[PDB]
Amino acid sequence: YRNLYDTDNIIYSPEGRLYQVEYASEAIKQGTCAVAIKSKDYVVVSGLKKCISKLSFPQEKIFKIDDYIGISMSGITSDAKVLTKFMQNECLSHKFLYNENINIESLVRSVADKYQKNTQKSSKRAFGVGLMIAAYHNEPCIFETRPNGSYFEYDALSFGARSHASKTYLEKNLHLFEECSLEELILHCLKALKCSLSSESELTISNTALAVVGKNHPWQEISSLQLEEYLSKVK
Amino acid sequence: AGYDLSVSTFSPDGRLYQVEYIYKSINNNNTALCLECKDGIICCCINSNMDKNKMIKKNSYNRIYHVNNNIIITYSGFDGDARNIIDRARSEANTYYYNFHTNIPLHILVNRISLYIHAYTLYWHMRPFAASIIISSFNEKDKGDIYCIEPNGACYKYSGIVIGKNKEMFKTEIEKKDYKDINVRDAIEDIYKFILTSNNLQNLVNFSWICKESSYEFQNIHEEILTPALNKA
Amino acid sequence: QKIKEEYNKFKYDITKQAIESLRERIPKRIIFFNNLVNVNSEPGSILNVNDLDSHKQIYLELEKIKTYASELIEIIGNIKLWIQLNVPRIEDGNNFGVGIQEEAIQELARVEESAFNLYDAIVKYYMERAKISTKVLKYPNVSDYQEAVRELDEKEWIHIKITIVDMRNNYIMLYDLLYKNWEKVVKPKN
Amino acid sequence: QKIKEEYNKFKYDITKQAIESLRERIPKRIIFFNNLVNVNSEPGSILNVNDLDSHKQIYLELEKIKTYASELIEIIGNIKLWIQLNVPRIEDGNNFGVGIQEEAIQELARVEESAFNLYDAIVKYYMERAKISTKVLKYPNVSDYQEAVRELDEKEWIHIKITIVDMRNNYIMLYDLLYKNWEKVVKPKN
Amino acid sequence: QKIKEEYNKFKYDITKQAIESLRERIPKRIIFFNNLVNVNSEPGSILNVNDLDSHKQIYLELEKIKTYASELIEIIGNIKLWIQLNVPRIEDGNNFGVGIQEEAIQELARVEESAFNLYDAIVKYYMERAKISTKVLKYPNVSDYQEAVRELDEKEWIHIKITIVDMRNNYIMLYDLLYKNWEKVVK
Amino acid sequence: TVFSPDGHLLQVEHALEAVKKGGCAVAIKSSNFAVLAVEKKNIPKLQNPKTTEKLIKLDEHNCLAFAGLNADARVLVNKTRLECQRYYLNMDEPAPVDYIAKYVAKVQQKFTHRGGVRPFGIATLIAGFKNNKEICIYQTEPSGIYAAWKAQAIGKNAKIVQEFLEKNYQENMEQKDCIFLALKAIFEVVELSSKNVEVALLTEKDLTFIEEQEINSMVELIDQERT
Amino acid sequence: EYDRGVNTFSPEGRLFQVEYALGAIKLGSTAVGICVNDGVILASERRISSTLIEKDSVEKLLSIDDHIGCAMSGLMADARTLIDYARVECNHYKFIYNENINIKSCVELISELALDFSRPFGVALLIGGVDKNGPCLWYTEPSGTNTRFSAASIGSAQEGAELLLQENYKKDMTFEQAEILALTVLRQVMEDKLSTSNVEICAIKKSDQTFYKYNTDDISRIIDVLP
Repeated sequence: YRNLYDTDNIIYSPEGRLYQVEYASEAIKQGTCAVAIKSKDYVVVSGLKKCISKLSFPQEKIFKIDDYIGISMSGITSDAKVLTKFMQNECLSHKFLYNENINIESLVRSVADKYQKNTQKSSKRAFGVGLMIAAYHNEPCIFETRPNGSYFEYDALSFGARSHASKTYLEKNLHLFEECSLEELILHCLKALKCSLSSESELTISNTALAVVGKNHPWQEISSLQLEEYLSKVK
Repeated sequence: AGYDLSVSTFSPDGRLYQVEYIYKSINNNNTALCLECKDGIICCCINSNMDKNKMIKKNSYNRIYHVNNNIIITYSGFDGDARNIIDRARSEANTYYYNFHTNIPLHILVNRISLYIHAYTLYWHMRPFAASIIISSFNEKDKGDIYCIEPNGACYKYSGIVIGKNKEMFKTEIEKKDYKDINVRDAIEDIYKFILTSNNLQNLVNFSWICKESSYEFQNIHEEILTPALNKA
Repeated sequence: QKIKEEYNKFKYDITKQAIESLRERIPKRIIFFNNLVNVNSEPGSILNVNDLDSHKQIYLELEKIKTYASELIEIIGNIKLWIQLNVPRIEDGNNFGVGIQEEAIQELARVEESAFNLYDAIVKYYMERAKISTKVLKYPNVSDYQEAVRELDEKEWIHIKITIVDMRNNYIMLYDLLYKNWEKVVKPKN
Repeated sequence: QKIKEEYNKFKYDITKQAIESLRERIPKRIIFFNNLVNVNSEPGSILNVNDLDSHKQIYLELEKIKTYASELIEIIGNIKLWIQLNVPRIEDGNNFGVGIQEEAIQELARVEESAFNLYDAIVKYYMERAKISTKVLKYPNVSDYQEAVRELDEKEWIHIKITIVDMRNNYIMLYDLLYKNWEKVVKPKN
Repeated sequence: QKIKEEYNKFKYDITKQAIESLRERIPKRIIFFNNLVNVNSEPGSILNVNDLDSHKQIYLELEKIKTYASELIEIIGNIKLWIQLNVPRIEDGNNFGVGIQEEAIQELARVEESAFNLYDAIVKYYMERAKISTKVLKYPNVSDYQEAVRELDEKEWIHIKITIVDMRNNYIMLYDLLYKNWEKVVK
Repeated sequence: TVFSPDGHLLQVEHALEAVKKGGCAVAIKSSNFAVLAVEKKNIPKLQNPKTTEKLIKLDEHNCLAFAGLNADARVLVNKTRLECQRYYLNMDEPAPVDYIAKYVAKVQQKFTHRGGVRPFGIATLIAGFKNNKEICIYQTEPSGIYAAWKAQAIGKNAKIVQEFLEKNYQENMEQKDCIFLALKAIFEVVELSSKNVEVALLTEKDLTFIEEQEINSMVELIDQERT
Repeated sequence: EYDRGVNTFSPEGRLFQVEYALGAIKLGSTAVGICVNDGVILASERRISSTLIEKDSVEKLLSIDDHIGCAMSGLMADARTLIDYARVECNHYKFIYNENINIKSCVELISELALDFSRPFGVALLIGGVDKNGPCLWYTEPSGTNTRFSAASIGSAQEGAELLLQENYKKDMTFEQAEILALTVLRQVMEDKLSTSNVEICAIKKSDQTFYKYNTDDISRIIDVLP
């Protein structure tokens, strides 16, 4: 427990861990909550903005890559706008060098190496961020990355301050696959935020960004005049 | 105490750390398995990380990569630092195909991948790799050959090898048969019996054999060959 | 199996006592000792010798001290052990929270050991005063021995009250410290 | 919920007393002690023994010291405690302001420790003179014992005045330090 | 607000006394002690016992010692306090000068503690000497007790003069230290 | 050059203390001219010229008087004259003082920001001309900041000499009145001898110096003023 | 502590050099920017040393383009680098494309200069303009995190000036209710008196869309009200 194996990206600990990368995987827990549900043919994303001050407008959490690929960062912002631009340029170039859409599984492999090639060197540090790539190509899939190069084609995710409270809500909810119910799927995803929202506080009055993407749906950002009629007024 | 920080520094007895600590990392992540059979080569992967996630798909975390038609490669350890070697493993097969118009033989691919893994254990600016790669194939006139390239080179040719959190337990169970006996079909039952002994009824494993006289090429199991799994013996 | 049940029961019963002490036992005593030595008091109204007439009055004050000292050791001893039982397996690096736990043990052991030393100090009072009293009996006209008796009681009277202040100040600093560092005391590594 | 109210009221009650003490209680005492040992005196005109005749004269001066010492412990104890209650949760890095807080408590504890030991030291004065005086009564012709009684009181006379200047001097060294570092003691993590 | 005026006046009033000491009070005392123990004296001509006659001679000499000690504590005490009030606000970086200040504080406090302990040490001399003298009356044939009394005076006389040298030497090293680094103690 | 926990710098705060151990220089603006004055001390009986350390020219209408590391000034000046003429070749106009001061301050700012480069330990004050016939005495710093003063002083004890300029600086002085203002600042330099000051009167786009016999007739007035 | 590295992660999951750089924006002069439905007002605070510093030669409201005005704070020696970089990438955008640069597409590139994979920039800007989609006011940080503020304030006194804006802001405010608010908050958090040469405010209306620095003659039109 001499803690000498803690300030470099090259030194390995005697237990086998790499503590400089493990600190970045812990940096995604200090971000706002987010959750994405995968239906049979639709994919939603419930991003919670971080309204810092009273006068300041809330920060943006949900972004866009193409018409069908949309991400939602959860971590520091300085390493999110760089990974978004070094994803969009790897997306529009595929629609320019070729003409079909970019294969979502072949896109994430080019983003995982943006983490991996940024870790092995010593002058460069690991990306402290956690992406949630939500896309639909032929089948709706919800991919996600990590500071360490690792992929898991999920079905229901969570990243955030109270991510464990929303994780438990999806652990006991496996009835999202069979019945799609687009009008009710966003109710489940919005419930995932409300069940883990700042120790019994409301903060859902047009402060939680939503996005839906599916079969004939492009990356439609849910308008501010549509998520508060009944989507935010269920219980 | 002071001689184990960088990788370009030796120890007074003669050993070398920071390439030694990696062995405690590949022996703690999800294990692997690959062993010779009289009909072909059959790999495996035991992703023992259920409890933490439980939300991923059924067969979404696959770890049986291949460079081309008949050479299977698995991992052990860091999933990021192991995919980077696969790109060097795939690009080595393509460079050999451009310059020589032939499939790359295994006794020259495992050497060109060894001088890539080992080359990172020399520069002080870069960190060494964190993966144990299993490389194998099955020729038509010759039997299989599994190369377990560990970190710090050492491309040793094994015949049955496991690398992970139970690298010493399956070796006491693989020796229960020579395996240069009964075919790759019935060997699956013997493999699945080993996993339950050393951990419940979950479909997290994902193996892939190379030969069942199926043009001697790489393929997954099937969804119908996993079903007759003897859950008792 | 009998040993296995009693041990797990033991860890649970302690955990209850630690929370019970922080939610009730320690705050009740905070207000209690504060009601005896109010922070809002004007200077000199607490630490004086104005109400001072063997010294039967001092005896009664020490009896109260012994009650306060006994109950503190029992509560702090169990709360400290509870933090010790919550230290994770020793690992290299990322043990800042273990450092917090050690820091917490350091502050808890310091206050407990300090209060523990009062028991030795009270014995010193009676032994030293009796020895001086023998000298007063042997040499009754050297007035400095009698002045020493007067001054001895006034010193101990002040020390008793400073001890109560030390009680008061330790209880609030300990409760506030655990409150501020609560997330790292329970989950030092998550 | 009543305890939750009573505790929050207490943290507020300290803060009031601390600011009140720095703006009124502490400056008034600085000027007070200064009038007893004026800085403009020529060297040797203060620390002498010309007006020095049990020693009834030393008792009255010692009595004033105990009043000054009592009020000091009460005032210093609450201001020090107030700074202690304002130290934030321990974190890695960006705790330069916490370093100021830690350094200040050490200095604050030093002055408190210095004043606290005077009560025991005065007992030592009577103890040493009484032992030697007994020898003078038993052996009235060994003249060095008679010189020793005179010098011990004269020693305390010198030490008493040095004690009074140190009181004055500790207050100013304490006040200027807290004033200069006032912004980091209240808001240390920005 | 009335105290605030008096307080700023107090901070002003200190500064005057400090400068006065460096230009007059400290150099004059350097020469004073030097006239008692000249550096050009031949070895053994200072630390001797030729001029040594209760011991009334030692008695008269301690009164001078207490005088020398009193003026030292008073002068150094104000100088020590003055440098303490000149320490800047604690800030990160550019506090090399507080380190300079610490060296001054360390040496100033060291000399004061040494001189302060003389008052306790002189009381210790008389207590042990009186006790041994009582034993001589009780045990008149043990000759070493009489030799011990004689030797004690010879020891104390030597200790007295080296103490005066230590006084002299402390004044010069202190004056020399502040003078050379004068620009950094003030600014 | 790495940040500190309080937010300040280290080498930028250290190099700023290096210019304090340098000779005093002072430049005073006027209506249509700007008389400069630099005070330097040498060793007698040797060191033949004045070494022309300060009052360096940069163009036909520029004048720079450094303060600080005497060895590091040549690199900043030779990297200034290289840009004082590169501008003339790319804009066909003589380099105004607004661009030179923005350039000299950029060279020092480019060094404290780079990795593994010691910051410049000098602080110059440029006194040139703008696009029109306006004089603007600028003043750089080792940190990179700069401001167009009207009277400024740098070097050893740059605070009391700067304080004296605030006491008697009028709007538009005359020729001899503006020289006497800068020549009244010899209180900082010991012995006030004429072998220490070296004034230079920059006027109407024609830089000229002042002979040693003229400063004697002006420094002798200080003897009747120091009583 | 782990501040020896230029970019190393903490056990609690945060940076260190970036965290230390945040403690450098609370030392310069204060500033305050207020956004309305038809413009944006940026009120700065001049903290000139003496009468030697020439007025208008030093300022805190640098312009990025003709339609984007911004304030600054922190290390002013390093604030003229991002602004000099914003003055290039914005005019480079006006050459490739032809419309005025949007603030969101300008603040995101000015925050992209905080890449260290040199030491990070200790500058806190207050970019605000009327590019498109109505007037906007942004506030960047040394960490690169940008937020859209309706009425922000940076500088030394930004702790008392932030909540003071929350106690007087109105969504339907006008320029007369904004210019009054942009100066009534500066009189509170101030060490001097708000004279005609202590504020250098500027406003960018929505009608003409061009910035306009308020001279000393028009500054008396607002400071005479004093509600």
